[PDB]
Amino acid sequence: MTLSETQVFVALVIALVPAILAFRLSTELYK
Amino acid sequence: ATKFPKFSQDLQRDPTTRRLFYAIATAHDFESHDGMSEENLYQRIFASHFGHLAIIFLWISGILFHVAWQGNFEQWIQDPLNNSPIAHAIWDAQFGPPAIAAYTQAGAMNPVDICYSGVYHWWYTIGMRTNNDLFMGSIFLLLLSSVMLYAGWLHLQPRFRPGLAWFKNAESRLNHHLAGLFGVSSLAWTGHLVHVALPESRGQHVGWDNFLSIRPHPEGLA
Amino acid sequence: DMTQLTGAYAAPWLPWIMIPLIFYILPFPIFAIIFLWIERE
Amino acid sequence: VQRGSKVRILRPESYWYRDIGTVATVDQSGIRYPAIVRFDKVNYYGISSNNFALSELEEVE
Amino acid sequence: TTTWIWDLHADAHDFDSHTTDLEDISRKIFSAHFGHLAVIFLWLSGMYFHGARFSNFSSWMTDPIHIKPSAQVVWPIFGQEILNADMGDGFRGIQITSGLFQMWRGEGFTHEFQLFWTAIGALVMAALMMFAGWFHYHVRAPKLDWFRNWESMMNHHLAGLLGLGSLGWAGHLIHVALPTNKLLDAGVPLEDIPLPHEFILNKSLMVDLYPSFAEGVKPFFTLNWSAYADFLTFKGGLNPVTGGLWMTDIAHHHVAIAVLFIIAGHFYRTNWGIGHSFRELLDDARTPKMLPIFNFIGPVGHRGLDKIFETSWHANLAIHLVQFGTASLLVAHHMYAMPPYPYLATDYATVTSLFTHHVWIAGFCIVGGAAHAAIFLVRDYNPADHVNNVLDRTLRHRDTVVSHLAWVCQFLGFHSFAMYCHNDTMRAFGRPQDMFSDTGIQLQPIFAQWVQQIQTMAVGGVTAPGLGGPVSHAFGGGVVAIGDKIAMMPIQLGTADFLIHHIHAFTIHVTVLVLLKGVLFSRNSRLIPDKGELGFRFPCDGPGRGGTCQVSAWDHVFLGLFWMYNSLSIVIFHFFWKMQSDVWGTVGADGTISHITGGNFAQASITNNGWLRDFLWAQASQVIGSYGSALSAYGLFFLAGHFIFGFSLMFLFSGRGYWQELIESIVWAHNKLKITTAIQPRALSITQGRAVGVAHYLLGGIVTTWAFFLARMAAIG
Amino acid sequence: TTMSALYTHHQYIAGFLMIGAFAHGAIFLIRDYDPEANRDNVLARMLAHKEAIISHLSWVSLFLGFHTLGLYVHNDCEVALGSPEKQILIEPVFAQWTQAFHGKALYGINSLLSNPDSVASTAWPNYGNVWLSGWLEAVNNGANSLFLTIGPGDLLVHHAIALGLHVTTLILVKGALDARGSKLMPDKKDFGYSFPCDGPGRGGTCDISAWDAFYLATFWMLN
Amino acid sequence: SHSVKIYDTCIGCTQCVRACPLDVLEMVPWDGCKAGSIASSPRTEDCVGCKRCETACPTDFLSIRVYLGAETTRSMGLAY
Ligand code: CLA
Ligand code: CLA
Ligand code: CLA
Ligand SMILES: CCCCCCCCCCCCO[C@@H]1O[C@H](CO)[C@@H](O[C@H]2O[C@H](CO)[C@@H](O)[C@H](O)[C@H]2O)[C@H](O)[C@H]1O
Ligand code: SF4
Ligand code: SF4
Repeated sequence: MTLSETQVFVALVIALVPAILAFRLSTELYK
Repeated sequence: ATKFPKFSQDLQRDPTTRRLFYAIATAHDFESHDGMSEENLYQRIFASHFGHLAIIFLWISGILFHVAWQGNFEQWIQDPLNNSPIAHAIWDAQFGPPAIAAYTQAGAMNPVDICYSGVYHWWYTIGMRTNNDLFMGSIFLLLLSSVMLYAGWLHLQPRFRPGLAWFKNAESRLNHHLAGLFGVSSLAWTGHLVHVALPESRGQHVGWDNFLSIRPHPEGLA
Repeated sequence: DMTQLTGAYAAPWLPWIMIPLIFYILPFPIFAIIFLWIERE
Repeated sequence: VQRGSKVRILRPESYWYRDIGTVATVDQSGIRYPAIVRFDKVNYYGISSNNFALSELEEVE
Repeated sequence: TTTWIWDLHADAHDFDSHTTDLEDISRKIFSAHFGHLAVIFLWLSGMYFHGARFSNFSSWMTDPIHIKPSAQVVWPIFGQEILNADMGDGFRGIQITSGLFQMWRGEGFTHEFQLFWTAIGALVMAALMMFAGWFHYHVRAPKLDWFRNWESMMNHHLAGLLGLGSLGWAGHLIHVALPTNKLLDAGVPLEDIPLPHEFILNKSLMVDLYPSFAEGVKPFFTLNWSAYADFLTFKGGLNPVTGGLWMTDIAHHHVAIAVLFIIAGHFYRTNWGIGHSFRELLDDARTPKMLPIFNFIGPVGHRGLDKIFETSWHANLAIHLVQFGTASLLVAHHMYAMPPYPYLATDYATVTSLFTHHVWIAGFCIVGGAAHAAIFLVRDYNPADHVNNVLDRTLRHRDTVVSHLAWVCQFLGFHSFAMYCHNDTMRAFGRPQDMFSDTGIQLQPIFAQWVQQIQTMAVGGVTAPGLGGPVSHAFGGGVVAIGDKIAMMPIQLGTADFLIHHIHAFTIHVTVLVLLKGVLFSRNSRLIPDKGELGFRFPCDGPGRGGTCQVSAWDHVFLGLFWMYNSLSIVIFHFFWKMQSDVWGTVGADGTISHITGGNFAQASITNNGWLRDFLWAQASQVIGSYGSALSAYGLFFLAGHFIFGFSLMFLFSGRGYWQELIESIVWAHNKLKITTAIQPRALSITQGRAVGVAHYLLGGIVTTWAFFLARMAAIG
Repeated sequence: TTMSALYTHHQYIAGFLMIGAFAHGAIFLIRDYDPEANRDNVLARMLAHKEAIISHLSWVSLFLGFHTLGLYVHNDCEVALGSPEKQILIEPVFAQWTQAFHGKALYGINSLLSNPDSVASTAWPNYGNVWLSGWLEAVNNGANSLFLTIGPGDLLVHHAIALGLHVTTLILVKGALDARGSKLMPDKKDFGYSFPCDGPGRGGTCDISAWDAFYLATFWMLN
Repeated sequence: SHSVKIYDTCIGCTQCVRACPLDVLEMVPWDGCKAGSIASSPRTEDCVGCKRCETACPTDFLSIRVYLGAETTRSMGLAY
């Protein structure tokens, strides 16, 4: 079978970590 | 003048709509930027290369996630010649009922796209069998890309910014990329092929829970 | 199944909200934020 | 270098680089490009004669 | 250099580019016009000679329903004799689509010696034209006050050229063409047709066809004109034997316009006090003499405009090329819907080719009218003559004219073409009820449907009681069938016709926008304040001011040629699909009409996909499946037109700075083998590369449509 | 559909990386190239040889284009005029023998790995070419897609491909070697990689920069 | 603004000054050629970049060179 609803929500919560780390890389690269 | 773009003072004083278009097309030409020292050029390229690496890992992590969530990978590996790979689902609220019926294809119960990239045939050969295999592969690349975003931010910090002589070391890079990037990665890929991809091709499930028990060979390593 | 958009996958309400959010709810705030960034003096 | 000498241009920016030209006049006043050399092939904008310095010329006859 | 070779052929026929004396310019113009008349008479001599010697015209005149017209035979070299197709009647040749045979039958031609003596008369009159051009230039050339006599020129060309030309043709219709076509439509074979002088010598032979000829010319002088009402008739409709117009309506047409033109040729005052003068008509059109709705044109009005016509030949060429476009557009629209020649309307290859040719002739003439309007403003226009008149005031609100035109072009492009993109998207979604269609959201062209209902109610006979039948069967009435083939039937207008007509209004308004902005900004603009000092034709004024490429009035004619091509391609595509879908076809033995493409214009022409699939992909199967048959020259010309289109984009997309630096390396290799030439190899100029690119683009696209139109219609038409 | 999509994907990617190699090799010659640090070495040779490299690329471009299009239009006029056996059908004998030297016995020429007792087949000092007995079923089967059968229609398109490779190289090499200057514009290196023109003077200088040779070669790369 | 450079190959023919529609160029005394004068570009902030001066220069190669620089309202030629 395919993914469960708890598996999709885990991937959405984990993906906030490269969302934050791409924000701090973008603001460090410059304005 | 305007603040945008911060890298070109002559584009800041441009009073026309040419300022916005030329700021795009010169944004990644770092040498023509205002006050770009030649050592600061290499450090921003190095951190931009970590940003491009993380985009690549996020891209393949999304391909694995959308097949595991909305594809038919476990149904396709039963008979790959009579089945059709599903790329992802369709959500377009302007669809009419004949378009919904036309794209409800390949044995799916919702509108889907047929995958034509061949990633089903690639994951099947290297040993992926379940949607749980594709999910933890998608989570691992979701964290591997965040490591690449960390290393780009880290190697811009003042203690970890590499000097110019480190960037010009064309012997330490050509040795490490031949033996480590090209050699050790091709060695570790053989280690995946003989420990994982060859037993899953022969019906034996090898995962992270049982790979320390099952040998790749009956005459194991002797 | 054949008359409207459904989803036989986990959390089928997610494309019900994400495609409105990504494509026609959030872009005009993002275009306005980017517009204020490139016009500020 | 004087009038009646067919010279050969050494100027890389010129149209007649490595080409033969006929000296029309050579000034004696002290200006920076005295050698007036007339040419056979015209350039890209209708000019067949241009001033050169004596150090950018080599003689043929 | 090699630029001198191209510049000499471009500096050939513009005469004020030399020393500008108007009397000597007017003499070279007057004698060159005799030379162009000799070219037309030489070309007319060829069509009558190939019609007399290399045709199946005598065989076609026996039965014009089942015989295809041919007037070009091909020699048997290189295997090219495959193009000699069976026309019927055992004749092998190329099916002509000019419609010369239908023109010659309606004029009264019956044999191949009458076409021969017409070819000799055109060969004689071509030699008379190239003597009058020699005599009126090299011997006895007129002077400038003879050229400036507008009132004598207008009187002699209305009454003398057009009035006596159509009265003289009404003499040929009445005494030759009316009896010859009356006997042919009543089924009399061509041995028994009298030669056309026997309708004059044997006056009694025309009495039994028209009994009013026994009473002679006497009712004309006594104004008992209703005696003649059997060979000059106000009938309307089509002849049910031929499908052409009634020949007695054609004779009374060329009689009534003859009286109207000879009356028109007494309007102007020449030598006798009576008449209007051109200056008094132009000096009075101003405030406060105009209507109060036209108070905006101001107190000078048209007062300074007669000095334009005294001095500028380019400004008169601008008006006359526009009106030849107006005339040729009328020839296109009126000859399909009121077909004037016998057995023309059911020859579908000829009706296609005649509409398409005269549309294209008109579109080039309109661009030339705007081109020589810009040449007048750059070269011939003097601003001292035009202070606060209608020419000066137009140049003083050119920003309001161009920006209002630019808005209505954007309105017409959204509310015509983007509705097709709406329709493409709605059909792909499976929402046909959301389309702009006759079965979805209807856009009925109710004003054109109202005119069609008026044009039918007028004949009965609410407003024109004198007709029996309709003016055209395209407006209304019934189906005219010749040989179980549709000649003309009512053309229904729906949502597909509303949309394509607003496409035409869009593509014309943009073509006006390119050409009018080129004329109105030809002397100066806010970008280039001295643009008129740089000339009519120049590439740019450098990369500065952001870049000033294509600011000249010549380069707007260059851009206007593409937009004229885009406009007229959709016009002839609208014609070709709608006639095959809703007009042309076959009346079956049941009584039902089966059209060529089966009525698919209403549902398929409303999307871009339907134009791609049902028009372009489906109907091009004749031109691509023609290899190894007699239509194979169309298949070769189809791919040849595709080649020149792609070849033109090398000149349009690139610039000469690349090609000049490419040439120096080939000049280097030619110099190392000691084979240099004196004339120095240059790339084409910036204007030459634009002129070559637009000429090959238009040649490539038109030849492709010509091969596609003529291969399909020679197979199934 | 996947095999068609994957081939077209990676070939169009490869064509884009090829024209960017010449584009960034031309930016190098404008910005980073030092004529004194590279005196009389190989980079100094081609900049002095540049009228010979471009003229030799132009002859191969004109020879291939005249004769491939000439053969195609000749075969077009023969098939259209009802004589399809009058076509000029040159057999691709060089790549058919190259297919025989890889293991195809389909042409029957039986020599050197189309041969059973060849020294390249038996590997006489070794007899250890274990690949071969599995390899020859990949070549001599008709359902796979390695070493397909080629005919005269395959020769004409390989020469059209060679025409497209040589012209796209000719635009990019001439754009790189004339990037520092030509006789039309000798000081082009002080104007940069990308600029519009040098104005309508000197005959006209539209599309003269090295960037505009990238722009022209992108049409030829896609074609 | 643009950059207008005059090089020492100038023969002082005053043709670039006559060709300039923006009055960027003027002649100053030089004693470096036979005519005793050389072109100068004092009002280069008014230069639009039309390169009419380079079209008028008879020296091979040109003694006057225009380098298109930062775009201002004057150099873009905008009346609005
Ligand atoms: C052994 C140690 C080691 C390793 C593993 C690496 C690895 C890397 N370094 Mg290097 N580096 C090293 C030591 C090392 N470095 C040292 C000691 C120095 C100082 C001298 C440097 C200085 C340095 C600089 C300045 C930069 C790098 C960069 C990189 C990255 C190259 C970009 C890339 O992702 O291509 C990965 C390439 C491969 C995996 C091999 C590809 C081979 C071909 C093209 C394909 C063959 C594979 C196969 C056929 C395809 C199958 C795949 C398909 C089935 C999906 C890569 C991660 C660049 C970077 O991006 O930084 C973030 C960069 O700018 N390094
Ligand atoms: C009633 C007398 C008369 C007639 C029939 C014409 C006819 C013509 N003139 Mg006009 N002209 C006239 C009086 C006349 N003119 C007078 C009084 C003046 C001085 C004010 C001019 C000043 C003038 C100028 C400056 C020009 C003309 C031109 C023309 C031609 C128009 C362009 C064209 O190609 O037409 C279309 C052609 C036809 C419709 C075919 C019929 C024309 C035939 C072949 C002409 C020869 C036959 C014969 C002379 C006419 C019949 C008379 C005969 C029965 C006695 C046409 C031939 C132009 C031209 O082309 O010159 C060569 C031109 O530039 N005319
Ligand atoms: C009665 C009609 C008429 C007359 C008398 C003129 C007369 C003139 N025109 Mg005008 N013009 C016309 C119609 C006319 N034109 C039309 C219909 C257009 C729209 C296309 C124009 C657009 C136009 C422009 C843009 C210009 C002129 C110019 C001129 C002047 C010089 C012409 C010249 O030297 O070219 C000599 C003739 C040629 C060089 C022949 C080339 C024509 C094409 C490219 C070739 C023919 C293609 C062929 C049909 C396809 C077959 C291909 C096959 C053989 C392979 C001359 C006063 C020029 C001028 O100097 O004004 C100040 C100018 O720049 N005309
Ligand atoms: C340059 C020209 C400008 C063109 C402007 C076009 C703008 C959009 C046009 C729509 C306006 C007229 O559209 C008009 O709407 C009504 C109401 O839906 C349609 O009505 C039709 O379809 C709807 C479908 O639900 C039914 O309710 C109705 O029974 C039926 O008659 C008409 O077919 C249409 O003629
Ligand atoms: S690109 Fe060509 S046409 Fe445009 S300004 Fe430069 S030289 Fe003139
Ligand atoms: S570029 Fe134009 S404005 Fe500037 S100096 Fe030259 S001619 Fe004058």
